[PDB]
Amino acid sequence: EIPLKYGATNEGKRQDPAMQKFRDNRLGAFIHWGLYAIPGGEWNGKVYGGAAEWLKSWAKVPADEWLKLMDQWNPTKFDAKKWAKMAKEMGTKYVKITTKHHEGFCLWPSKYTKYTVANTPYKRDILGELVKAYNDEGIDVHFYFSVMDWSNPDYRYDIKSKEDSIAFSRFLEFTDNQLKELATRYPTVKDFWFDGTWDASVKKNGWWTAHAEQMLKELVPGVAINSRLRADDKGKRHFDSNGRLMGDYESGYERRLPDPVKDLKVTQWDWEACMTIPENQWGYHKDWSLSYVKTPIEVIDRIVHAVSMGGNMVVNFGPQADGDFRPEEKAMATAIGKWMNRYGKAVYACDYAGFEKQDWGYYTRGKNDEVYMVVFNQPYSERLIVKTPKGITVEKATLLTTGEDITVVETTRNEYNVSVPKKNPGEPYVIQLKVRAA
Ligand SMILES: COc1ccc([C@@H]2N[C@@H](C)[C@@H](O)[C@H]2O)cc1
Repeated sequence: EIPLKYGATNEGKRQDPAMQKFRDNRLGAFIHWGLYAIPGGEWNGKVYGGAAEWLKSWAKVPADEWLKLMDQWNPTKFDAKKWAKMAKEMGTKYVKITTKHHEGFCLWPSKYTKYTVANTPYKRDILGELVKAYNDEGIDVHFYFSVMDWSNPDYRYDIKSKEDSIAFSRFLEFTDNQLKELATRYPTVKDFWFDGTWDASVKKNGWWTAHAEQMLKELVPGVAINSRLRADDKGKRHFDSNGRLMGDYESGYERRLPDPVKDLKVTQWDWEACMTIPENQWGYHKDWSLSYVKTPIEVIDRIVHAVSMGGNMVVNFGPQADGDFRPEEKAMATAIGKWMNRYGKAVYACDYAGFEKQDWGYYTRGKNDEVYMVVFNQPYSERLIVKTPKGITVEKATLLTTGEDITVVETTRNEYNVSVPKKNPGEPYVIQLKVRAA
C-alpha cells in the first residue's frame, strides 16, 4: 500500500445527486470548435489526414501565424438556441464544449490572454451563449479544457532547468486563473474534462492536478472532474499507484469500448467514452472521405454498449467555421434522436444488468428492475437467447414500442428463447423483460 499525498480522493462511486445526474444523463454530445475549423485540415493547399484540430502541429505553423486566424473568426450563422434545439432533438442530456483546445484560443473572453473570442470580428462570448442556450433546454454543460497550450510561451513539455521550472510555475498560475474564471463566469457548469495532461511537466507536478480538482470542487458544488486530469506523487495517471481511480469517473475508450465479456471491471466505477464520427477527426475537417465514417446504427450500437456496461457515451461534433453543422452531422443527430425517442427508456437512467452477454445485442437495466434487451443482430433462428443469473426468472416480455406480448419459452434450467417480434422492426429494437428474483 504505497502512501500518497495526491492519489485517489473517492473510494467507490459518488452517489450525490449531481453525480447521479451525470450518470443518468448517459447520452451527451461533444463540441470541438476552435480556430482549426477555419482551415479545416488544409494548410497552403495541402490537406492533412491527421486530426484537423492538430493541424498547427502537422503543418508546423508558428503560433503567431496560427493565431492570426482569429482575424477570420466570424461565424455569422452561429445561433446558440438553434444548437441547443439540435441537441435537444438528438436526445442528448448534456454537451461537453472545448472552452480552449491545445491551440489556446478561448471561446470565452478570458482576461488572462488576448487569444480569445473578444479579439475577433465576431466579438461575442460563444461559450456564454451556449451555456445559456443549452441550460434553457434543460441540458447540462461540461467544459473541455486543454492544459497543454501552444499559445503560451511559458508552457513546457518537460522541466530540464530552473528556467523551465520558473516558466512552468507561471504557466500553472495562468492555468489556475483561467479555470477559476470558467468556474465563476459559468457557474452552472457540471463537469471539467481535462486534456493535454500527459507531458512529463504535468506528470512531474501531480500535486497541481489534485489542487486543480480540489479548487474546482470548492468553486462549483457537485462538479465532476475526469480521470485524465490526474497524476499522483509518482506521476501515474488516471489510476494512482495503488490502482485507485483518480477524479470522479474514468475517461477513455475513445478508440475501443470495454469488451462486454472480459472488461466487466469497468462496472465498478463511473466512466465515459467519447467518440468521433470519422475514425479520428474531432475538429471540423473538410474531407471526410479520408477515413471510415460511422453510420448512425454504428454509433447507436456504441451508445448502448456503453450503457450496458455502466458508462456514458458522448458523440462528437466539429462545427463549421460559419457556425453551422455539416450535413452528415445533422443527419446523424436526427437519426439518433428518432431512435432515442422510440427506445430511450433503455438508455436514460440505465446501467449494467448483470446478465451474461449474448450475440443479439445488449442488456440494460432500468431504475425499477426493468431489463431491456436491445437487439442489433437479428437471429435467423428467430429466437433470442437469454441466460439468467441464478435465482432470476423471466416472467414476461413485451415489445417496448407497441406493448405487444412476446413469447418466452424456457429451454433449460437458466435459459430461455425470447421470440423476435411478429413483424421485423427493421432497425435495432427493444424488448422489455419483467424479471423476478427468489
Ligand atoms: C494520441 O494523442 C492524442 C492527443 C490529443 C487528442 C485530443 N483528445 C481528444 C478528445 C481531442 O481533443 C483530440 O485532439 C487525441 C489524441
